[PDB]
Amino acid sequence: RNFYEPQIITTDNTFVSGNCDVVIGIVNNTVYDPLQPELD
Amino acid sequence: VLYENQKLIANQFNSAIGKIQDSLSSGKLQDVVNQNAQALNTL
Repeated sequence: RNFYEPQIITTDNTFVSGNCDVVIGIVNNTVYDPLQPELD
Repeated sequence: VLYENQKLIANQFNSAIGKIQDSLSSGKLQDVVNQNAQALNTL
């Protein structure tokens, strides 16, 4: 928040709670799981 | 917790400002004025 330094949105820097129909402002954006490609 | 509860927290804040108005409408500033006035009058 204090210094601009962009990173890819992954499941390692976010968390989950609920379904995206109660928050107002839920941009449908693809979140990247690290294990899914690397394992496969 | 904020984001699924926005409208409620909203409503409570608006209602809280609502009652703050009536609470004010219905002394620590008055007292300094009163003290200065009484001292001038005795002088």
